[PDB]
Amino acid sequence: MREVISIHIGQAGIQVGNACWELYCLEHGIQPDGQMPDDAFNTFFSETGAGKHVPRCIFLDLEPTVVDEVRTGTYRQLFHPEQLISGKEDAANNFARGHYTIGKEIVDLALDRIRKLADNCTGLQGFLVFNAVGGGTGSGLGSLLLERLSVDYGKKSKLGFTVYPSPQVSTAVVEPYNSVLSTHSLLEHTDVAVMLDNEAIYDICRRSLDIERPTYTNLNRLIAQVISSLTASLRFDGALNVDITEFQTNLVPYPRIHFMLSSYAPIISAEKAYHEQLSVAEITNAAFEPASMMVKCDPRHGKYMACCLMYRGDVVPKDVNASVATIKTKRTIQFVDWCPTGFKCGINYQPPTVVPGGDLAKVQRAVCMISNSTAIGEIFSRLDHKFDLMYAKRAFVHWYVGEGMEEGEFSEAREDLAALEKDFEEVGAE
Amino acid sequence: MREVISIHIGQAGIQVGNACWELYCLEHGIQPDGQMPDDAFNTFFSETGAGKHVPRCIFLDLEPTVVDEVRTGTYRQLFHPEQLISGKEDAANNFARGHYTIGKEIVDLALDRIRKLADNCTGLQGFLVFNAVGGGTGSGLGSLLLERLSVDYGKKSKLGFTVYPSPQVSTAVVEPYNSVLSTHSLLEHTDVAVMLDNEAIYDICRRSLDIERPTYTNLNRLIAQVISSLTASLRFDGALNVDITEFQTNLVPYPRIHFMLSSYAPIISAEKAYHEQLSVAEITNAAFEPASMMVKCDPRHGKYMACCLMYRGDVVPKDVNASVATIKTKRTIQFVDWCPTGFKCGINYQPPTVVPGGDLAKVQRAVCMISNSTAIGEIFSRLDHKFDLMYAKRAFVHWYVGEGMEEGEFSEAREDLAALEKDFEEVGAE
Amino acid sequence: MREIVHIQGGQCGNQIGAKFWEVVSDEHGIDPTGTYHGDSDLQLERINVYFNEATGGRYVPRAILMDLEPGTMDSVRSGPYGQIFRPDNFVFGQTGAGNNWAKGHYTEGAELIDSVLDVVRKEAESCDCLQGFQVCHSLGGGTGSGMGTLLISKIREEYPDRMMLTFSVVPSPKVSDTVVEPYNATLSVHQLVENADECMVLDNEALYDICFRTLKLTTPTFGDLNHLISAVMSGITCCLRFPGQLNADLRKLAVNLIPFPRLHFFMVGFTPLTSRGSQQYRALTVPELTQQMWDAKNMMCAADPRHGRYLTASALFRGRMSTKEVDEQMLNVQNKNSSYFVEWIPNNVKSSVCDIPPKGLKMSATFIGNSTAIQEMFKRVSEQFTAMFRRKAFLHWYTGEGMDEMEFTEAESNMNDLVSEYQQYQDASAE
Amino acid sequence: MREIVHIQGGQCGNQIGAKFWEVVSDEHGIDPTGTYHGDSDLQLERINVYFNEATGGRYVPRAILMDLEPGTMDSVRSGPYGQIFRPDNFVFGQTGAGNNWAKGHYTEGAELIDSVLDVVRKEAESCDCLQGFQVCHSLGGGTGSGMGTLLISKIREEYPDRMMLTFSVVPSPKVSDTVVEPYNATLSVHQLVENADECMVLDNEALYDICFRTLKLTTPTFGDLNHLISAVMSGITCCLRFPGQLNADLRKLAVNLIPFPRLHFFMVGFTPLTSRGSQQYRALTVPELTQQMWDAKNMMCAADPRHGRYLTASALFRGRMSTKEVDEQMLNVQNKNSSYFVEWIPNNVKSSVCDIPPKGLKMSATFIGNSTAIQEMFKRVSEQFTAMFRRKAFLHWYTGEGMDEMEFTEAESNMNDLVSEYQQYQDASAE
Amino acid sequence: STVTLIQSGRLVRLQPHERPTDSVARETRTEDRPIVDKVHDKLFKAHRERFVHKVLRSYAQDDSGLLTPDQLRSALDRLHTGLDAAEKDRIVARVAPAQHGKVHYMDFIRSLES
Ligand SMILES: Nc1nc2c(ncn2[C@@H]2O[C@H](COP(=O)(O)OP(=O)(O)OP(=O)(O)O)[C@@H](O)[C@H]2O)c(=O)[nH]1
Ligand SMILES: Nc1nc2c(ncn2[C@@H]2O[C@H](COP(=O)(O)OP(=O)(O)OP(=O)(O)O)[C@@H](O)[C@H]2O)c(=O)[nH]1
Ligand SMILES: Nc1nc2c(ncn2[C@@H]2O[C@H](COP(=O)(O)OP(=O)(O)O)[C@@H](O)[C@H]2O)c(=O)[nH]1
Ligand SMILES: Nc1nc2c(ncn2[C@@H]2O[C@H](COP(=O)(O)OP(=O)(O)O)[C@@H](O)[C@H]2O)c(=O)[nH]1
Repeated sequence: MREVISIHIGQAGIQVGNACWELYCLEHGIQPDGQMPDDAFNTFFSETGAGKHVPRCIFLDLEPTVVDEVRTGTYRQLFHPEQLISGKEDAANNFARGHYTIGKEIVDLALDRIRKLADNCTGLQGFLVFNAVGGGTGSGLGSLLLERLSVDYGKKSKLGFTVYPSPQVSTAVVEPYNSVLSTHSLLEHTDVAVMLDNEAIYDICRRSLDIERPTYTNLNRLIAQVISSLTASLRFDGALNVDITEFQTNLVPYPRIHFMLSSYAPIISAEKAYHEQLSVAEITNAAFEPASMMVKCDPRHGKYMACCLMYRGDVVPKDVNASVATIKTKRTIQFVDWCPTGFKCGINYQPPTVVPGGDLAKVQRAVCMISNSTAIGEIFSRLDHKFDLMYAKRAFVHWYVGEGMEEGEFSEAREDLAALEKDFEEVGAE
Repeated sequence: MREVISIHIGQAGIQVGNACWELYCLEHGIQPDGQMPDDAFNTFFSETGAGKHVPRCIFLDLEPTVVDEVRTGTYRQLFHPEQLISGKEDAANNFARGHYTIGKEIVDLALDRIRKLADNCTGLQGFLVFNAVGGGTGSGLGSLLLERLSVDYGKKSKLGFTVYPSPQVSTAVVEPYNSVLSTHSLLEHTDVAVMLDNEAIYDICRRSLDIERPTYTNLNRLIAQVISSLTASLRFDGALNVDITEFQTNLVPYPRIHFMLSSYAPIISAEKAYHEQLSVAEITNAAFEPASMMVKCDPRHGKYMACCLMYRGDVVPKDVNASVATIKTKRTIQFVDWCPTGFKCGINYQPPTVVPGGDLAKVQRAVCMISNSTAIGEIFSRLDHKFDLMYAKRAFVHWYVGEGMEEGEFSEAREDLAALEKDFEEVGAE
Repeated sequence: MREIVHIQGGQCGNQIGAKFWEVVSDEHGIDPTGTYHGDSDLQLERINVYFNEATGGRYVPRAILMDLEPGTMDSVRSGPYGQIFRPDNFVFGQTGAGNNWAKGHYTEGAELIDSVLDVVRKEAESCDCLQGFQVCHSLGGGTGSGMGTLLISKIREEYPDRMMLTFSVVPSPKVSDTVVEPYNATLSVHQLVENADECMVLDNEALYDICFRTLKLTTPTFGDLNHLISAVMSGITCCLRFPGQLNADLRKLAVNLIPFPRLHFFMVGFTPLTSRGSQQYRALTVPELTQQMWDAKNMMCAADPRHGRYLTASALFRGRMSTKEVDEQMLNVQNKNSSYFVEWIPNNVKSSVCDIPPKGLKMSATFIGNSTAIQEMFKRVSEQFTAMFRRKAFLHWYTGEGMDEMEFTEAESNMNDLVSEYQQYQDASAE
Repeated sequence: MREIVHIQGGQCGNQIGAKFWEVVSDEHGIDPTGTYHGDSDLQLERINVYFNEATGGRYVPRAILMDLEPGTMDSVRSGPYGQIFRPDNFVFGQTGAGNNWAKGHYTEGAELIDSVLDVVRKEAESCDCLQGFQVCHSLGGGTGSGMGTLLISKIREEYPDRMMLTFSVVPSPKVSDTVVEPYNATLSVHQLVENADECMVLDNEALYDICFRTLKLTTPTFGDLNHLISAVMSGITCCLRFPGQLNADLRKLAVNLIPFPRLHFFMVGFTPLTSRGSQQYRALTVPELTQQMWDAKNMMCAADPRHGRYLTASALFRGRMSTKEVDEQMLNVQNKNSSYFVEWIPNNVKSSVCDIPPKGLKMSATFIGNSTAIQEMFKRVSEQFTAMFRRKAFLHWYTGEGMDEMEFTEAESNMNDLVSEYQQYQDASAE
Repeated sequence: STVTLIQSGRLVRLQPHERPTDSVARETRTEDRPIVDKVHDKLFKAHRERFVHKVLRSYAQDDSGLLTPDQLRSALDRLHTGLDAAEKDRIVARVAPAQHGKVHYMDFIRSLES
């Protein structure tokens, strides 16, 4: 009844989808074979007559390796074989390759399977698109799929949990290029975009989980916990329910401004757990700590516009109200003048389930804070000069041209990002 | 509800805090794990929802070894991990190191945790600061933290249980230097400063406890018993309850004159126990004996200004009045002309609890005599010559200068202890 | 399922290809008779990248062996892994090119090039999807350089979009093997600039330096040099063949390495190269691997990176490692040596991670540097070419094969323009 | 978590450092292969002070070995605990310094000092917190003294605030080994006064006297003297590594010991040093250890304390003892020998207690005394240096290594100024 | 409960009956490869080696490192590998006792290190 269709595009999307679906299977008791030994799974799983539960997900990639690892691993009997869609040639970190030449047939088949999945959903809260801003497959094919979804499905809420390049550390070279292109693409298609940075999540793991060697599996586990906290209000009942439609209506002040900082709390290992109270006020403060942001962007530079809090576990409205009052009275946290409330609290009675073999401990309470704040303009400012530093010399431009782009596409994307900067400045200022 | 925040700075502060918290746990029945099998613990412990009682204490030190001994000791699950604060480099018996260069970040974090702790207290009777005048951590960091507390918390009563260097025996060489500096500091911040000397407590253990080889554990156990006698009226009820706020007004004639001799009675081992009557009159006379002073300062040279008696156990008020009347009629005990009353009696119905493995015996009665007397200026007179003898040659001055200190500070500290000398002379005078 | 067609050209190219195919057969558990004997499913995951299955369990390399004299591939067949190759893929002439690029490209290469393209097309059509062709050969030799460049041109004409990867053994600076090395290298570089999408420069003297200083071998035969080259050629494509935490194909490396089409020449290095004595004493850590990667001695090209500036640099790591450690290490390297990195590129490092290390190694890493230091290599070769061309020494050998004199001038002009590109982007300032 | 970087210099310094690391590994239960076999949590509690954890369970000492000839560290590596050290920490030249301080500080130390500082910086940057550096070497030798002074100067420039501790084996009074010992010592003392923050003075003949009069040994090789020095070097820092009832770090010892910065030379002693015969006949009491500690023979320094005056004296005890006992004993010593103690310092005792005694001994005590007695040692070194320097014997080698002849006058003047400091603070009166 | 094996880029999807199921947890087979990868990541990537060594030594009362297989299972549970009982049994069976549970922590760590 409250079905949400999950799309995982690119290596990053698929690798966070592995963690997400492991988390969902653990949360709903679904064994990796597919079936579990009510109807809270309907948001993410559709049950067949035999009793087997198949997720409403779609793994899209132009490279066979990442999807084939899923086909070979433990969750080989869980996902639908045709739902796993694999290309033949990788996009090679080329937005043009993933958006104009290789991505066409792949996204056509993706729309076909998405249509089949939506036909199996009585309701449809929306789409959860998990991709990687900064890679040809994630950026190009993800943008193409988002455009097609906006064309056909229309008003369905598409929540894009994008992973943007980190400020200083990075793994690709043309990452600013395809990041700017994908940002121009998804500024006008996704309904709520959530920013995530590998540097920020590495910092979170190093400080809070005390992992000196964090890895992609740990990052994806944290992201999966964030998304599970987001969707907990759809699957488990609780006081102050939040809906997928309600996230926008409480978070997106203007259509252009829909990019979101995310912070989960508490992030504590098994060793350091049960050593502090971890009460509601403390975990709310931890969530509002700038160091707990999953984006390398200091909120102190900007001003919060909206803050949606998702509480999980033993949380009471007295406690959430007191915590939010303390946060408001805190002088470090600064809100815009035109949003006096700026807070959307939603509680859920289901504590976050702990993945065995993960570093997170079993905490009876959790807070997931998703904030629309004008500080996020800083990361766009960083990418805006990282892109144009190369684009002044037109470095790697011939690569993008070879697969059917023009200098005009780069110019328009960069102009749109500058306009987004101007819009952020305008909304932040009085 | 009548909470007192405990602070322990430096090796001596933390090591007397070990005995103090062992004693408080034994007195309130709190097991080392954190929980006990009404509301008398609230003064020293804050109970959590799980039933675990965590002490309202803060262990501050720039050296990691002493705090790590606590973190690994039996009391590892009792104390709060963040409450135990450990530095990186020791003050190296340098007041400048502990007050100007290394101590800044540590004291900032200390005030952070102190603010958190004081938030969890409905009321706040005061602070109990246990440190070591005669070492950089105790002197420098302790003085800095006392300044911080005096400025921000303000009118909360801070009781500084300071240990000054003994007249002849000592373990440090720059001990006169940093002792003069820290006395110069704490003359203006602490509200009641309790004087202690290792030589005096060693003599007490040698004659009364018959310990031919006294050690720091025994000294700290005696100090802890004294402090428990001080705080018994906050946690247990009894006739003539005395409050932390009552101590100063009953004991401090003038703002600068707030240094106080402390003397416990009885100090008897088990073998000598139950072999003398230990009546109220006899234990009072023992408390007023010169040898029972925990500071190497003969009371006979000076005159008592005020004497506050804390009785614990089966004590009847006529017995306290008869004993104190005999004390007044005694010729050896001499009061100032301007304080005819000079006595602050306070009884309590809880006999002193005995630490297993200690030397103190289970005595049904106990007296802690805390006296303001003009005699105590003699110890400052000793240090005032110990200081200037070295300062004439400016030995070890470069060490203090290197960490941001000046000749003016040494000169001003010496001036201020000379001022304290004149103040004690003037209070003694008619 | 992204197939790579291997081509070996000339004596040096054939020997390097034999070593490389023996290394790959070891890594995929293929015995010299072609049967799989690995006892690991990871070996057969992506064996199609390099091999085709026979009627039985036999696996035949997708390799094409080239020569104008049969002796070199007679030795190749007599080698330990000479029987894996399909005998139809051995294409030989009868009179070898006398270290004559003209003979290997125009006169004697013309007859054999038809058969070479037939074999290449037959191998490429069997591919489900074709990543591209990798050609191992040596600049400064007749049949190798000439035939390899001719085949590269033909394959570029037939399959423009497919990748072209080249492993060229550029003549060594200090000691020259043959006299006509500057002529052959100058003529071959001109073809490789226009045709080859991706090129790796190897120098025998640099390999001697690395095998004598790091491996500490005192009498290294050509087998050791071919072994190091084969390790590099395996590590460059291990991401195609094994699952990776952050995988990256040849096209991805080319996109992240090549800023402008003409600047596709790279110097490569492979880590960890450890002496037998210090094998136990060395610690396998990501910082140690990165430190050995960025050392100038680790480069298999004669030019040292210190003189030039790194335009780009890819690092393909192998092993179960922390992506945080990898990214932090190379970010720290960039920050420390920012003088040696180009300013107008915010990030000059392309990190790739594969989960399967080479056999016996806990961790490894191949480094591919696009740096302006290769400018001095080209400059030296041009200094030799000009000295010989001014007096037309040995020029009649090329002239009598039906090559115009103007072709030498055109090749040298192109090579000098490439040098100008490298210098201009070395000294190019942002804004 | 307060680390110490150990450095060994010269043959004597390298041997003493090897013995010291053997003793420390014995104390921490580290077998020569690096694995922990101590069966005590406290041993691994602070093992990071001296060691770093390797890829496995192995622990590598934070030691750096310097030499100009390879034979000494070849013997060190062949020794019982030679395999614990990292091979990258062995820095050697090829031609040893011919007992020439000029050769070890100017000509032959100049090239190797870059590698030495590189290894030192690598070891120091890995430390979370750095207490400082300790350099073990011998005055009166070429490579030892020369490279020790040069490295100490370099490290002082790099890390001015970090502690610098030196264990210098001053040439013996009566029987001298090499001819140029007074020259080398005079040149080294000038550098040690300016750079090293804290310095221990040791004598081979003083060690021989103590080992024949207290230990009553028959044939004491250099190994026994090195063992005694190693015991002192462990006992000086056992407070950092083990919990103590009254702990004191190196900076605390320096602050309480050094009245004026240039007077930072100290004589050390270890107790209880008992003969094998009188092990049962002696009784381990704190008064016994104090009586042995204040004996003139217990000093490892040739200068006898009786002639001079004790400026300061620290005593670091190890074992379960009464702080009252220790304090009373040392106060009684000061009162009894008040004539030998400086008047204008009311307390000349810095007593520290650690809770962990050395293995085999129930309790121990190390003594570090700053007394004006070492004035006579510096005076004797001057009486030799002047005797040779008045005729410039043996001087032409030093002149030929590129150090000016005025430098000898500089060094002698500075050392004589230090002598003047010791004498005037010996005869200084209060008020 | 079929197992999908990718041979030369295509999915074989072999039946469970054909697989021998050696019950050793060998990383060579892709069936047990994720298990070994998880154990390696938790032991080395996530946990500090000093902490792992301390945990393993704690169960070794003899201080010689000789740990029983049951003690190894308890150590893995304490280290939070997250494996099932059968997976932990296979990871323990990766090493073989010498005389009677004589496998030591250094041997086990060497087995799971590379
Ligand atoms: N947070 C996070 N980011 C990841 C993870 N895996 C990959 N990424 C990011 O994803 C980016 C590349 O993803 P993809 O575009 O899908 O890579 P691909 O599958 O080879 O496709 P192309 O790069 O377009 O050719 C990299 O820059 C990484 O920063 C992951 O597990 N967690
Ligand atoms: N009564 C008593 N006094 C002690 C004890 N431990 C140390 N002291 C005294 O405390 C003084 C020094 O205290 P601290 O400043 O804390 O020593 P530290 O922790 O090493 O810090 P710094 O000396 O400043 O480097 C010494 O002179 C001792 O006289 C103890 O256990 N009991
Ligand atoms: N690394 C390596 N280089 C070789 C080998 N054989 C020849 N070379 C080098 O390759 C260069 C060119 O020779 P080559 O191309 O094989 O001659 P061709 O076959 O007649 O064209 C010579 O300068 C040799 O130094 C080999 O087995 N390994
Ligand atoms: N205690 C001790 N002293 C030594 C040892 N070997 C040499 N010495 C003394 O150290 C002094 C200086 O020698 P040294 O500086 O090491 O010579 P160098 O290495 O050539 O500079 C000599 O006079 C020796 O008497 C040893 O093993 N132990």
